Amino acid sequence: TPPQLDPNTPSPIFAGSTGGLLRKAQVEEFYVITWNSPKEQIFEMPTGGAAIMREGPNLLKLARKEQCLALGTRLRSKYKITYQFYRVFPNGEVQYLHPKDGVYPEKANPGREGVGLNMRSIGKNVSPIEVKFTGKQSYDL
Amino acid sequence: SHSVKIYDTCIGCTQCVRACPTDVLEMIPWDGCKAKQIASAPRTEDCVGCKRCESACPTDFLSVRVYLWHETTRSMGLAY
Amino acid sequence: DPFIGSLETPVTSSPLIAWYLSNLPGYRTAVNPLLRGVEVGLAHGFFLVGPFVKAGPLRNTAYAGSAGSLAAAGLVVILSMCLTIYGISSFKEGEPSIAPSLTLTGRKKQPDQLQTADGWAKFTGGFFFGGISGVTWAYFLLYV
Amino acid sequence: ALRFPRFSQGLAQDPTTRRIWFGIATAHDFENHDDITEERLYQNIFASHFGQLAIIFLWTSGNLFHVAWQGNFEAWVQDPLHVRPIAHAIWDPHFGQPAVEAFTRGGALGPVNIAYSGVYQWWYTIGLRTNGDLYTGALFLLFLSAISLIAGWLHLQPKWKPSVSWFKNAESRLNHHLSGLFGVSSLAWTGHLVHVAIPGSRGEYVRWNNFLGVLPHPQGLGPLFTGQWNLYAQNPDSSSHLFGTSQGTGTAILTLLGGFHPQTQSLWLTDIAHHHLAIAILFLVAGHMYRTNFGIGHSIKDLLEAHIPPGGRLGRGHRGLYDTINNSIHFQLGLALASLGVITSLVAQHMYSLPAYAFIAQDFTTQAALYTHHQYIAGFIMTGAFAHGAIFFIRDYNPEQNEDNVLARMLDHKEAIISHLSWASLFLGFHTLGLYVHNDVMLAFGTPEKQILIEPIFAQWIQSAHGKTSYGFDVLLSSTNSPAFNAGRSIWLPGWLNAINENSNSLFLTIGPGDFLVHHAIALGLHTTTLILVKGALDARGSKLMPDKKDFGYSFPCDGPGRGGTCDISAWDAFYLAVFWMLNTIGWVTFYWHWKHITLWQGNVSQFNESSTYLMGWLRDYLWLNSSQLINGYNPFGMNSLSVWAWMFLFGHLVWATGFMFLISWRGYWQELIETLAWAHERTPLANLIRWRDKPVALSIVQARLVGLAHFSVGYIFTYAAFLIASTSGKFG
Amino acid sequence: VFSAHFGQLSIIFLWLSGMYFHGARFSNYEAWLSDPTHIGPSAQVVWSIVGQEILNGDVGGGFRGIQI
Amino acid sequence: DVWGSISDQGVVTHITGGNFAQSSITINGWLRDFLWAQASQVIQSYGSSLSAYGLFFLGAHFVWAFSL
Amino acid sequence: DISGLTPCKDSKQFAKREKQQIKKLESSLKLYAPESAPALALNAQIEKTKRRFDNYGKYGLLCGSDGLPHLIVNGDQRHWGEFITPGILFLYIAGWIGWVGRSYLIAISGEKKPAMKEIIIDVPLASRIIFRGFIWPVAAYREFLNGDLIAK
Ligand code: CLA
Ligand code: CLA
Ligand code: CLA
Ligand code: CLA
Ligand code: CLA
Ligand SMILES: CC1=C(/C=C/C(C)=C/C=C/C(C)=C/C=C/C=C(C)/C=C/C=C(C)/C=C/C2=C(C)CCCC2(C)C)C(C)(C)CCC1
Ligand code: SF4
Ligand code: SF4
Repeated sequence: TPPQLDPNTPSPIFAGSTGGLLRKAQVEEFYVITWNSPKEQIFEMPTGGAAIMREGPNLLKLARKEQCLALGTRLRSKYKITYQFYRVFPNGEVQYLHPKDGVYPEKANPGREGVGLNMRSIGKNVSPIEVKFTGKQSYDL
Repeated sequence: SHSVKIYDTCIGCTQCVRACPTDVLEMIPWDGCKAKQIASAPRTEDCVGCKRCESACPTDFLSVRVYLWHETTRSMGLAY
Repeated sequence: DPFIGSLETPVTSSPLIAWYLSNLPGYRTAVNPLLRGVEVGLAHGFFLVGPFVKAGPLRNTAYAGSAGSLAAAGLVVILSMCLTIYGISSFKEGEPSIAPSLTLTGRKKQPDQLQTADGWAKFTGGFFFGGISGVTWAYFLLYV
Repeated sequence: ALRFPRFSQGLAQDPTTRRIWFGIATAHDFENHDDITEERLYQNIFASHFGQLAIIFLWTSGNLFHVAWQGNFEAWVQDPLHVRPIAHAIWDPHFGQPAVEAFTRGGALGPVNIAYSGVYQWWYTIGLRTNGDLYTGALFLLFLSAISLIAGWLHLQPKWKPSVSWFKNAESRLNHHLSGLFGVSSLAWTGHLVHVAIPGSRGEYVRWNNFLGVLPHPQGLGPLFTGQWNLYAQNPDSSSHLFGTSQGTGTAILTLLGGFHPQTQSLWLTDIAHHHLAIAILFLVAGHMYRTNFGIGHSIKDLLEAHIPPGGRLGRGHRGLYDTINNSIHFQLGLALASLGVITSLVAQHMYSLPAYAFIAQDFTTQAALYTHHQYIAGFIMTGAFAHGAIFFIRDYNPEQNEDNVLARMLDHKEAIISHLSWASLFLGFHTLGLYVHNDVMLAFGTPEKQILIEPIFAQWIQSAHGKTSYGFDVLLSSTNSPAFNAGRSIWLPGWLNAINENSNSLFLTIGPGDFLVHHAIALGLHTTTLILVKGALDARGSKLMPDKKDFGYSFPCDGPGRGGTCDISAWDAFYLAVFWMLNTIGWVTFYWHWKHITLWQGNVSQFNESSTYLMGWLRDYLWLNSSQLINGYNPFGMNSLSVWAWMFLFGHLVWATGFMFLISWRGYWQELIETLAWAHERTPLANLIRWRDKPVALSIVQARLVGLAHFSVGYIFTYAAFLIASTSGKFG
Repeated sequence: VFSAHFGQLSIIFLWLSGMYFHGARFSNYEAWLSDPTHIGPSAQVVWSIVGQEILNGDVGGGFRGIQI
Repeated sequence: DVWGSISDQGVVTHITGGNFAQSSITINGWLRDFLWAQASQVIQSYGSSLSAYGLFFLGAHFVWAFSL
Repeated sequence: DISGLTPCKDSKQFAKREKQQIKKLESSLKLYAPESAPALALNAQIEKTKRRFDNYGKYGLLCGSDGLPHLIVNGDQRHWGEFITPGILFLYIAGWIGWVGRSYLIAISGEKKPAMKEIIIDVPLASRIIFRGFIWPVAAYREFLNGDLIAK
């Protein structure tokens, strides 16, 4: 799938709180989650309190990926809404984060490369004495 | 970043992929099981170490293993 | 911005509070740090002189106040040390200032030079000089 | 690689504060530093050994110098029984006038501390009588420390750097350590005792400037070479001898009298010299067993391999053990720690029943302090032995090379060992607690005659077998006519029986029903601690709850909430849990010893004989009764010299309680609190100009457990030391 | 919830009835009434099986029992 | 400061003689004049009608340690 | 006699302790009226104390120096009743209990869900099993000889 863009999406109606962004967002990174709602309704923010999502496209800024994924999974489970989130850097780079292939990870998709596979039982790992004085680890072999 | 490894005893029940809170694991086609699929952990750098994938795994011993390793801002769960 | 971790309250955002805090020597961006540090040290030493002479171990004898004054001066020295190292581990020789660049309205403004090696060094020197001067003035006014 | 932990990049990359906390914690784990080899590890160990030797020598030199400069050794040597030794002076700007006037003790002109270490008697016994001797000793020890540092620096250099093949030469090292380290040192000590200490005991002075013109024996070296050794045991010191004077002395230098010197209540110096001579001869003879470059001797590998019983009841026997021991250093550390702990416990048990220093038996506080110190040290060492054994199992064990040898069979049947240890512990604890509760209830209801009191007949019989006539049996040495008695009567029993049959000394004190329960409690504590440590060591590589424990390492927090929850699953947690039991057992032993000895010294032994059979007697007649003088160190009216101890008492309590904070409350609460505090610091004006460089985070799990254990141990030790010293020194009896 | 409340009320009433019965039968209330200052209240009497009879103290008024 | 006894003359003698105002300002005073001084009765109650209390004073202690 | 112990009838501290106990009881006895029930209870207590001391003197125990009886667990034939016989009785009772429990467990192991039988005991089967423990040593010895005691 080709990554999308989020040029000028508006934001939900919130009154403000103390659970928002901090110095890390200005210094290190933050995250942006965008979705589409068919009607105006009230949802619960991960940072505390309740907000109202405008009908149409909605955009939100958060601090960590866990909050974004929790909000997205709540939206999918309760409202049946498609969502996607990116990560934003101080220099202006925007990196597409949620589904990279265009399909959800729980669904098998052809053309996916396998990482971290060991073709043996968990009890076939070598003893730590065999890998001593080397930079490798037993489970890495 | 912690280390997540997958062994060949997996039966492709997709519980670990659903349990992950940071979208680390996904599913790929495979050949040596009835379900014809197997899990993988590409986005290793986003792991926090909650070990929910190990909590949801039916096997004699877990086919997904998490080993704690060098910590950073992402793995420490810091928002400030 | 409702999504920033801060709230707007009458105490945190009032014309009187804003004016009073912006007129404090620690927030004057245009002024070079030495003149601000001198005032800060003067005020801090003048305040610090009192409790040592009023609750010191020798507070009942005739030496009391004099001894207390000395103690106050010693504290200032320690505080000056606690400043100097804080500069050395924070600001490098060639890096620019790290202060915010734009104001609340959005206008671009020159960043403060206090968050710089030379600026912090000037601030610490002025603080030391002002603290010593304030301690001496307080002692002279109290026991002459 | 660029931050403070230069030996670990992984710990140097993270931005939190734990990078500091762990940086101190892993500085001595040479096997964890990246890019490590065997050569570097061995050389670093060698340099650390040299540094430790230098530190020990510097500490001893400092003690000697302070005793010489601010002590009263010259005043103490004249009247040992009526002078309090002085350790060092006190300078304190916080002292008030009453404290200055109350802390002046002895002949000093200012505040001083009384030395309970017991070095005054040790230095007086060996022949030191002046401050110049102490100054010379301090100078020599400083020179030795400098030499040790120089040697360490020299052997850290490339040209003089040894190789790994040098560090693995077991036979040569064993020969050299058995011959020169243990035998030659004992021979030199015997020479010192004959040449300097004994003449000093008889009123003569022998020093560096006149030791070549004085003959230790009038006969000379003739009898030794010719053969008539008995000439060296002709004229022993008389029973009217006064230490340090020429009244009623003798000329013999090696005897086997036995017993104690009457005036000093200590062992004879000639006996000590004779013992050292015999020990040195035995070690010199026995240090020739193993093979070296001369083509004669034994090979340890063949000795181990040749010991396999026919019939296969022991598996393959001892095959492959030589390589396992030689390649792994944790095995060697565990063996050395076990041996050192046993030796320390033996020293603690021996130095109080057979004192070797003059006028130390009449100094009660020194005896109690030394016993408690050595027993606690031995307990800690014994715990460390099992800890390093578990580390060895985790790291340096190879299942393939150790196939079906004794180690494999040990790992084969851990379940039986654990089950039997658990059975023994349960049995002992159940029955000891039941008997104690029954006796307590019987005393509470007012009918003491219904108590269950059982005599320790076995120990009494053993005591009677040594020549004690307080029970009635006549066995072996007690009977007048017997092979043992007739064989030994001519030489050592005439003094041994006299020493053992006196009631003043602590040699084989009388025992009754009150010691039975305490001994069984000690056995229960030993069994439970051994069970904990053995389970931790054996279950290190894996179990049913986690069959891949060896992959994670020696120390790791947990394995998550899955499978019902797995907390404290590692072996580090097993050592952590056994530390508490070690402390409790040592506390019980010290309580028993202190109460028995304080009742013996106070002149009444019926109090312990009667009140030690129930726990209310322990609570009322030992702690509450003896704390009255300690808690009165400072009162609203005034204070005395005990005040400091009282302060320390309270201090210890506080630390103990603080440990509980780290031992119950866990991490998430504090992490949320830290997040809230960080927000509060960021939002405030005039304080957001100052910003941190490392992000503050709460402590880890293992780190918090370690901190809690350290607080617990510090509070325990400080509180007991303060109570013991204050109670024993308030009465001086 | 309603049924649990009713059961709790029944238990409380049983406890009160037991306290009143103990006050009525095994007590020195009548002796304490005349001289309240010099007599200690007592409403429990211990059996004489094992040797626990020492728990029957001299509360006063010609009675032996546990002071309440 | 409150409880005590009165003689016929009119003087009042308190149980602990009014030592609260000078001994309760330090932790050592709390440990010595309250915990140590007032625990004499509980540990010396063996063989009397209060002995049961003393037994409890031990038993609870055990339970506390067990909790650890 | 043994380990410097005195027979309890000869010792004087035993009689002294009896005198102290009797005096302590009579001190409280003197308060109440002769016809009052507390006087009868205290007289019964005094009689019980005297009988207990007489029995302790008769049984031949050895009081120590403090005047309290001591127990000998050596195995001396003169003191077998203090430890050895109660030990044999306790061993018999414990073997009975253990054999009954193991027999019930083996009996209920056959069914499909023994857990429901453990949480809800069945009374007829347990009643049948219980009385077989009267002959537990013989059955245990025979099972050990056959080889049915230890699982394989
Ligand atoms: C005969 C010559 C010789 C001698 C004297 C030594 C001696 C020593 N070697 Mg060895 N060594 C030798 C040959 C020799 N070596 C050879 C040929 C090799 C090559 C194979 C080695 C290989 C070697 C290595 C690789 C190392 C040593 C180390 C050491 C030191 C051990 C630490 C210590 O001080 O123990 C002190 C020991 C004792 C005091 C002896 C008695 C101990 C018992 C337990 C005490 C008895 C108690 C008694 C009552 C004392 C009372 C005290 C008093 C206050 C009352 C010590 C200096 C180690 C070291 O520390 O290096 C600096 C080290 O790492 N050695
Ligand atoms: C004979 C010497 C000896 C030696 C050379 C070693 C060697 C080793 N030990 Mg072993 N050990 C020993 C004895 C010894 N041990 C004993 C006696 C015990 C029982 C207590 C242990 C128990 C033990 C454990 C539990 C562990 C080791 C481990 C290790 C290794 C890591 C070292 C380290 O990280 O420390 C550096 C540590 C510190 C500098 C920080 C802790 C310092 C403590 C908390 C100080 C106490 C505070 C102080 C007293 C407060 C004073 C306050 C004042 C009021 C009094 C190292 C190879 C570790 C391992 O993993 O090995 C692979 C490990 O986990 N050891
Ligand atoms: C003083 C309190 C205390 C006590 C009594 C115990 C007791 C015990 N510990 Mg624990 N422990 C404690 C504190 C304590 N611990 C602490 C502070 C720690 C540090 C974390 C540990 C850590 C620890 C470890 C690591 C281990 C133990 C083990 C044991 C057992 C040892 C075997 C034995 O002695 O059985 C004697 C049995 C008893 C004294 C238990 C009490 C019996 C009661 C009084 C009888 C019940 C009768 C009565 C009718 C009650 C009815 C209740 C009512 C509601 C009806 C035993 C259960 C060991 C083990 O489990 O061995 C199998 C073991 O491995 N303990
Ligand atoms: C269960 C383990 C056990 C353990 C670890 C200890 C431990 C100890 N005992 Mg104790 N003891 C035990 C059980 C135990 N005892 C029993 C069952 C009795 C009989 C009442 C005694 C009676 C006893 C005496 C009289 C003395 C000690 C003393 C000691 C110490 C020295 C060792 C000794 O003398 O060997 C004695 C070792 C044993 C007898 C081994 C017993 C092991 C078996 C398996 C116990 C169960 C057997 C069973 C009940 C017997 C048959 C029943 C019978 C009626 C037919 C040591 C602290 C001595 C001491 O130093 O006191 C200061 C001492 O004087 N013990
Ligand atoms: C059914 C009978 C039963 C039997 C035959 C055994 C047998 C045994 N136990 Mg086990 N055990 C039982 C129940 C039983 N246990 C229960 C209920 C518990 C939980 C409290 C335990 C917990 C346990 C521990 C912690 C240990 C043993 C150990 C042992 C062994 C040594 C004996 C001993 O130390 O006793 C110890 C006895 C106890 C701690 C209590 C058991 C007694 C209970 C109260 C009665 C069981 C009766 C049962 C309710 C009868 C129902 C049948 C009826 C319906 C017809 C031995 C194999 C020890 C070992 O491992 O040795 C190798 C040991 O460490 N057992
Ligand atoms: C974990 C581990 C470990 C460790 C271990 C340990 C730590 C142990 C200990 C142990 C011990 C700690 C032991 C002890 C022992 C002892 C003994 C064995 C003793 C004996 C004795 C005797 C025999 C005596 C005798 C006698 C008598 C009685 C008297 C006189 C005479 C005579 C001498 C004869 C190791 C490293 C190996 C490795 C593996 C694992
Ligand atoms: S430990 Fe947690 S974050 Fe890491 S892969 Fe498993 S479920 Fe995902
Ligand atoms: S939970 Fe375990 S078995 Fe199921 S898909 Fe994941 S790794 Fe495979």
